[PDB]
Amino acid sequence: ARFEEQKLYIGGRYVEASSGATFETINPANGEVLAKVQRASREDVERAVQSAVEGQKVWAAMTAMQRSRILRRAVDILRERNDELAALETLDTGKPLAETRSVDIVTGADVLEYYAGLVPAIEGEQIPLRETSFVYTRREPLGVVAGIGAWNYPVQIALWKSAPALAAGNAMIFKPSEVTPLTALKLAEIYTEAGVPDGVFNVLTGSGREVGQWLTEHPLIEKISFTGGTSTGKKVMASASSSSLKEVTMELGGKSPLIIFPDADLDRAADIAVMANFFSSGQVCTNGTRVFIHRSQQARFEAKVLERVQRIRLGDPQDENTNFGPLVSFPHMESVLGYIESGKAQKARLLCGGERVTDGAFGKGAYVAPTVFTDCRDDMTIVREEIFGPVMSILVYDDEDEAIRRANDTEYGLAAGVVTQDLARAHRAIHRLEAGICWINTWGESPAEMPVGGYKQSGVGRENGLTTLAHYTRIKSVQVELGDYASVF
Amino acid sequence: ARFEEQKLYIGGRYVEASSGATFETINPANGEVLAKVQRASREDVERAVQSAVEGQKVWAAMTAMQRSRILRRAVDILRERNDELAALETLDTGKPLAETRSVDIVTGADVLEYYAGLVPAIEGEQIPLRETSFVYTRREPLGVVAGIGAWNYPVQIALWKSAPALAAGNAMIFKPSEVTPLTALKLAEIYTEAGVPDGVFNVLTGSGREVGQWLTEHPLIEKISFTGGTSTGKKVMASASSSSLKEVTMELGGKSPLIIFPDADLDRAADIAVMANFFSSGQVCTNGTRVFIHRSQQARFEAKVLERVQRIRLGDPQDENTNFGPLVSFPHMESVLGYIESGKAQKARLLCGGERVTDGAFGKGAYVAPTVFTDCRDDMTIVREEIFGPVMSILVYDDEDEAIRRANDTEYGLAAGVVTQDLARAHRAIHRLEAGICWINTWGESPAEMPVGGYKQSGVGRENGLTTLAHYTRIKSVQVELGDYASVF
Amino acid sequence: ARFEEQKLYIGGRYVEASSGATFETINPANGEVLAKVQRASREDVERAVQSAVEGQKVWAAMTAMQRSRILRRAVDILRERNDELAALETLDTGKPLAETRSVDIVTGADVLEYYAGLVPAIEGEQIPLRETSFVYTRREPLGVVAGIGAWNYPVQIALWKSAPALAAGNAMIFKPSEVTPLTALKLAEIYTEAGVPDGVFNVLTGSGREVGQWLTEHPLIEKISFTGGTSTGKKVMASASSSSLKEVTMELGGKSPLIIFPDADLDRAADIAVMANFFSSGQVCTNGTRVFIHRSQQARFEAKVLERVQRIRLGDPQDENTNFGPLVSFPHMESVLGYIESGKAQKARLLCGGERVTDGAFGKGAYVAPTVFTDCRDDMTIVREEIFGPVMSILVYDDEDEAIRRANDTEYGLAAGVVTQDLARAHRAIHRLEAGICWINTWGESPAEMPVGGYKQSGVGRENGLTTLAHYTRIKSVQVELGDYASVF
Amino acid sequence: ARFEEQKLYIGGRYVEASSGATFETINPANGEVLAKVQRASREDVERAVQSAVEGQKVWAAMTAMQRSRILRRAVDILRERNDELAALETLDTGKPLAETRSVDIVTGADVLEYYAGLVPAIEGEQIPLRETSFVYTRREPLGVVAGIGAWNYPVQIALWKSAPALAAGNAMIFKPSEVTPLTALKLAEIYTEAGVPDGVFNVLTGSGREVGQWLTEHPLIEKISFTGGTSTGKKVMASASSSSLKEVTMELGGKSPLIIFPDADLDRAADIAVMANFFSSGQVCTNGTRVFIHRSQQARFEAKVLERVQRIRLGDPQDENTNFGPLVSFPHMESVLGYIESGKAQKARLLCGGERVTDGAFGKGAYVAPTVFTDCRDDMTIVREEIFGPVMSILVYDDEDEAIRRANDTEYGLAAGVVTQDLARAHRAIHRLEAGICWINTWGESPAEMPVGGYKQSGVGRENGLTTLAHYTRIKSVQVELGDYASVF
Ligand SMILES: NC(=O)C1=CN([C@@H]2O[C@H](COP(=O)(O)OP(=O)(O)OC[C@H]3O[C@@H](n4cnc5c(N)ncnc54)[C@H](OP(=O)(O)O)[C@@H]3O)[C@@H](O)[C@H]2O)C=CC1
Ligand SMILES: [K+]
Ligand SMILES: [K+]
Ligand SMILES: [K+]
Ligand SMILES: [K+]
Ligand SMILES: [K+]
Ligand SMILES: [K+]
Ligand SMILES: [K+]
Ligand SMILES: [K+]
Repeated sequence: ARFEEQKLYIGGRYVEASSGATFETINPANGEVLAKVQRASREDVERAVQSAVEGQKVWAAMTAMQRSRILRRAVDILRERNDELAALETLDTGKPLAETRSVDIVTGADVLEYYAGLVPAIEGEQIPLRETSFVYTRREPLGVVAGIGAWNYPVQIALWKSAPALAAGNAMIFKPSEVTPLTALKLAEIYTEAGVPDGVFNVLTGSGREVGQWLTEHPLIEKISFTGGTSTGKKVMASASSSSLKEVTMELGGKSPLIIFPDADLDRAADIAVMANFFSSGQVCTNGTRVFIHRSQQARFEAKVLERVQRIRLGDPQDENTNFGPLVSFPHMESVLGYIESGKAQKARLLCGGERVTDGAFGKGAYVAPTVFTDCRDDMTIVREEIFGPVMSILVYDDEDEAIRRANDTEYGLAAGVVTQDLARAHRAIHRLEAGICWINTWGESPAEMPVGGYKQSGVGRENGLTTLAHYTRIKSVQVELGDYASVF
Repeated sequence: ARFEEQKLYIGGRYVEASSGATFETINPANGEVLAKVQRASREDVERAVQSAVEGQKVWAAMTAMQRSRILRRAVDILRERNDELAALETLDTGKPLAETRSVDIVTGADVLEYYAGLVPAIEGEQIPLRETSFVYTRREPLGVVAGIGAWNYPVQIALWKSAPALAAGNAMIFKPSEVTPLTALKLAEIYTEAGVPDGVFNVLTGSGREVGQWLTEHPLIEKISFTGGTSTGKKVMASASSSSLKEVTMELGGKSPLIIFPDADLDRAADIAVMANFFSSGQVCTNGTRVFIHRSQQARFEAKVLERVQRIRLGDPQDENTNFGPLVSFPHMESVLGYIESGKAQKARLLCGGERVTDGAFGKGAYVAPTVFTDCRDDMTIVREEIFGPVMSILVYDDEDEAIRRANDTEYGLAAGVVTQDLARAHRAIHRLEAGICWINTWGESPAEMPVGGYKQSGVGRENGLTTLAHYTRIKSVQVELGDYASVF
Repeated sequence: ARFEEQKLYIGGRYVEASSGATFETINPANGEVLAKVQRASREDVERAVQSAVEGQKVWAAMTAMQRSRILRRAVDILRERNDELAALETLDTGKPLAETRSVDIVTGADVLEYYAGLVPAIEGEQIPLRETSFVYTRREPLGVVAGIGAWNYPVQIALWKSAPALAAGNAMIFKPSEVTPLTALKLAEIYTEAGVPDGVFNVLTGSGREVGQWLTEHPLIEKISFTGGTSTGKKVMASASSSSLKEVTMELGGKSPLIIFPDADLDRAADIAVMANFFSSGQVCTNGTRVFIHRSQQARFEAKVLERVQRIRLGDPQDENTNFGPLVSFPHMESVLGYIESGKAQKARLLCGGERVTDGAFGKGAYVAPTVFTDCRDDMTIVREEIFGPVMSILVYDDEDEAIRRANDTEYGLAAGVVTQDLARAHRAIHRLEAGICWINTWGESPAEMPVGGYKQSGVGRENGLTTLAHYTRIKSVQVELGDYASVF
Repeated sequence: ARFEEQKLYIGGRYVEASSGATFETINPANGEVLAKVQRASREDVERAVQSAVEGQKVWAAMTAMQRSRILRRAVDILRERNDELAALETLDTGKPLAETRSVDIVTGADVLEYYAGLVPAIEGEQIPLRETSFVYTRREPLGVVAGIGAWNYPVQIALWKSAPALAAGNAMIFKPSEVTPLTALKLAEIYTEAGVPDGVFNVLTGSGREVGQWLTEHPLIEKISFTGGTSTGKKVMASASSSSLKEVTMELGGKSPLIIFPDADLDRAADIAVMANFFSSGQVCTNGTRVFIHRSQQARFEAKVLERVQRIRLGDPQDENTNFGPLVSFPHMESVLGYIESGKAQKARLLCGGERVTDGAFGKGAYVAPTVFTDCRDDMTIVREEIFGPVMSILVYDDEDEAIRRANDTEYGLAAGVVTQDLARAHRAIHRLEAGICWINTWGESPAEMPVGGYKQSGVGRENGLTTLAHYTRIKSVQVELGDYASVF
């Protein structure tokens, strides 16, 4: 293995698991085994929780500004170690260094930096009832919470979940994807170095079926925050609910629509469509994988998309000139190729890619070509199902209401966007689209200030923005009676 | 039966169920059959959902102030029919006329009145990102929601659930408990009379063994609001989660602690304890059923409690002088007596009552005497488990930290209260008590402005207050890009 | 006179002034004497303050929902008497019935209705400092506040000032314009009938020089809210400041820019421009009296404006078909005619109107034709100075940045608007315009939810919206120390 | 002089004034000249305003987080240089090193640190009106604002005013008291070093009569924030109003009541009373200078206060062991000595101090002994008028309501405090006290989170907290019309 065996992180330090079992993480660029990683046992989970319990007491006992200064220090360390964390993330995900150096840690730390500044602003309410009585509310920490991470943006997700949790005075136990465990451990180190009390951010590695489930079931954990497929999200939420009525946050899948209206600049529209489909090799939940184009612009639009896709620079993620890397794993590559086959079988016209890239050294990695399908139909498998790979489906429409009805016609509802120059149409259309994340004349930007999450089966709750920080506290109302008490008895 | 057969309420009128089944509702004061009530079929749930979907569109297309005025009109009618509705609730619940006339509809209407005033204040946010881009959020209705009521406060709960839901522009399908179906049907008539559009408040009758489940599982229902026992709640929330990832609010059970500190006025403390245990014959979720008294004061406090309990006026709920009625149902009485038996069996000292009242006309009702146990211990069943009847457990303690530690030692966390004249101790203690509803020197008052709900397994989410209104909307974030768009490809 | 002598309104009824003096209010349509009106003396002011102080105590002692219900009852009476009140406002202002029946009372009552609903939502904050200390804030009533009104929307202004004041638990002493005293007194009657305690809304008539100033100087009045000209506002604000440091709201004049961009529909642009100049005979503070048109569209725009202006129905305000009435007074007409003369003398090109209309019955009143000057320049008197009459100035520009720079080149800053179909231009332009009230593709609408007020010399503070309610309370911060106090001594 | 001649700070550097005039700043501990300081001319004000206009544009064009980082860096520098800055403040004010090292910069930086974290959280609102129209508000910077400082807490005031101003994206021109100009200039250096753009924080030195007034009058300055005496505040506010209608914040004087109730611990009470009267040698605006003691406790309270005052360590502010320094200036000492004479003359009983301390080296400084008057009456000059020196007035009362009535019997209303162990009394009394800053069982703590300012003639607006940040912005409302526009013409 390229690295030494990875251990659990409990109580401000690495500790041995008690499972006697490990798993491997695999560089998707070349098949290389990067490291063996220990599997948390059930008792290791018990251990993490007890550690989390005592750590949270220390963390919550500090002042708001003390917590804020510690989180800001972590932000500083993240900025310093940006390029080094990125390089690790690139080995572990296959994502191009050009992305990991500029997006993953930068935007992960952005959210942490945002919340660090907001600790002192968490406030309750005061309500006068009458001269002899009033109420005040407190926003108290939940206590111990758990985050279960996804494999497309491992460290960013760990940051987006842990930042609000810690800022609100909680301790978090985090479980990275078994697929991408490496950077989460590094984040734990950084928190500890920043001054976060032992136990406040612990990392447990292992599978979702086991340690993931052991966390969602644990009676001492107060909330679960999950990021993954909708199918898994349902199991996780039910488990969290039926075990001990935990609060939950679910960021799940989508099949998000992008509608190009007939007055759009086609150069901008194509730039948006390719970004909404091919960044991180198509492994972004909010991707605009259903692209609606008006009949009158279909030929020009396809030509413009084609031209951009052709010049995509697929290659070794270590090469700074690469802007399109392999997929995250070989099994995931197989999944994508199956969907691609589905599209061919169902008679969608293949415009670009549509197969594995095996030339030379690429055969050793999980490379799928940037693929565009056109002449698609709403009932095709590639159009209904989330592919989570580099697969664009182009759908022609004739009028606005049709485009909107079709965009909305899905059980998903994470993101949606429109391209248009007309003031009234932009707002009108976005107001009718059933998604939590809506973009006008852009795609993919997710400011720390902007609450993001899904409508329908694409999620529950939100991340980022002031509202997310509020939902990592619980409300206690205190009624103070200053006068008499009357009893009917 | 006293009344005609009760039908379903869908689309602004009564319609015939399609189940071929009915169930009875019984006056618990005398075993009289009040009415046969039709059971919704699964196809009837579907019919109520489609009706709600169409109604919600009409409702949400009105202006905020139009919705506000309509809800304000429903409040006026409720004020007019307070006594008439109270009488009907008394028949159905066995609760004394003295209670239903001054609490149930009054405080139900209080909350509707409160939310009616707030419809025009539901706002989103606007966030500048830079000169060429900003975001704004919309707080959009969820759409169709379901409420599931409990049997202790049927109409009040229907109001507490439907008011925020409708205020926020949703339609609600409501299922009263099969034990108390009558007043919810009246509420539906009233909304229609006030101008609420057809389909916006539909009522489905049945039980948790069917229609309840059909509601929590329906794919087109976006949120479940549930009030009931913790054990049922866990089931409900799991079904709500796994079926279609619904949002949920759960108001569940409690074993709420009332700590009487040594400096307390024992007359007030006694008053608070009796109110916290015997109002609505002990059928209040937030009841203070574990009463901690300091050892130095145990003798004195037990005498003051005894004196009040002795003069409780148990009797026919129809008599205005009655302030303690029978229980809601005979099966519920059996459950309660079971617990009282447990108390005796585990050697707690019976101070008061402890049996069914069967003298004269009472033998035909479900009357359980006001019961007080003392010399209790934390491992007794009557102390760990919610009884939801007239059973107070008095527990001796020695120091402040011990009382609080014990008060907190429960999976429950609905309410908690302290009685004390000391400024510091009142706040110090209340801040350390793990409950969502905290009372200082009083008990049971639940203003429309005060968010209420449980910590731990006593609930998820809140009812009443500003925050609850927000939780009947979903957030959509809109990013408007006014400048250039940059692609890496 | 048409009506009996109008007396002061103090403490829930009419009382004789103690000045020995009166003035007359005149119908501007025909010069008819509507009423003798009493002038409040200095002692009457003192009487109204003492009344207000006592009434405020009763008002604030009520609960939030009690106040809310009384204000709602006032709304109901206003809706009932809309037409009768409009008729009176038309007599007093000369504004067409078609306007007074549908705008003045409707939108005045809209704002009262909005705030009535919000009374229970006024809340302070709670902030934990450490385990042994926290703070909570109270938003307490200011106490007694004064409103000074203007003559163009007399009752609407009285409502827009008294609604938030009373909703926040204050008492208001209101001084309507000497020019238009009649409807303010009716409002005071209506408040009383709705159940507003005696003293809570008192009305003093007289001049600004005397009674207005006595109000702004009185040591027991905590806030002044004024609507009028910028020049007068400076005096009033200085006086409120130096006397006793009162809080202030100032709604003043403007010279608001309307920018029509080259991609605008010119029919919509012309509709907007005429509505923004000729409603209430040009006597609206937020009027868009500087209208910027691109050089390439000048001729077509003028033709469209001219076509609409030609069909304006100047006439007797009592006639329902009239949509353009006389000005409020003969002296105000003289002022407006002076500006019109200035425009001719400085060589602006007269497109429409530009003179008094004296034909037939119009000679009895103060009627100025709707007037349009074009080929204007920035340095012209009519372009620099608020005219407050029916005088539109059309200005030609060549580029967007030029238009915006010129629109901002003024000491005023009340309103601004753009007409454009382009998404990016609409927001970009509005964001750069230095005014508090900004309209895109519309003009003049002022929803109860929307904070309105001026930038620069056009105002201080705001009216309407959530923010305004807050500004009629004062913040008290309360720190509770629960632990030890330390002294350096 | 001890230091070189101090110049103006404009555009991120020192520049020569153009008045040709200087003034001296004097160490009050020994009468020695610390520095000659330049007087800004009228043209220097203009220069500073132009500098600020251009600076503000650079500042506002950065992103929220960029501003946040810059201010956080300033905080870091201020922490590094705490002792050095404290030493300069001690020279300039005469305040003990023990105070300045732990209070002045510490709490100045706290507030800056607080606001730096809140920059990204400044948001507007979004309000839907109907399907075809919505509004959003923007909270835009005011632009250029001016702060005018007092002499008791020079650098802390400069920080409390500049922090929210800059955090909200404004440029501030600041004018320190002529009495204490030194630390403000240092602050400007630190802001520049931290990366604040040139012009964003400019410092002009001179007299309030001249430069101060030139700032309140300048047409381009949008807001004045002032701290000082009520009498001066009125003139400043009048000038800011009549010149260009500026927005204002005024933090003025007071005669704040401290009410010791009979159940209070007299040791704590005495500790609080002395701290509320003798910290910073009595030069604290919020000082509890009227101390109310129940008659039954007068003798004992006097004893306890006497014992504490006698051990007060008056001496050289350079001595770490000194905790009571000289007054800020010789003319100020003279004023205080006058008030003390008045006290003696009006027959209040002198319990302590009551004269200048001239022993040894003290005769070269402006030392007044800690002074306690008892047997005071409400009509005594020392009880009615703010002394702003080390003079406590003890007042006896017989009942709660009398004490509260007398506490409120003043045109002032800055602070108030009660001492009591009773829950009800604590909150009940404080809710009835007419002051903006209320303390229970403590005094003097002013956390960044807590809004502080005066009722009545003690102030306008507030500083710190979340509310203050809002008030360094102006609200712009934007209505977007997406549908048709209707004209009556
Ligand atoms: N990055 C983004 O923008 C968004 C990504 N998405 C989604 O995530 C997906 C990709 O992940 P996918 O391969 O489907 O894996 P899953 O969605 O099944 O897993 C997500 C996480 O949950 C864990 N998990 C799996 N089963 C359970 C369980 N039964 N109980 C508790 N935890 C469990 C997994 O652990 P392990 O895999 O280690 O066993 C993994 O850490 C896509 O659906 C994508 O839409 C969703 C949210 C954010
Ligand atoms: K990997
Ligand atoms: K959902
Ligand atoms: K029943
Ligand atoms: K819970
Ligand atoms: K008139
Ligand atoms: K202004
Ligand atoms: K000095
Ligand atoms: K004031």
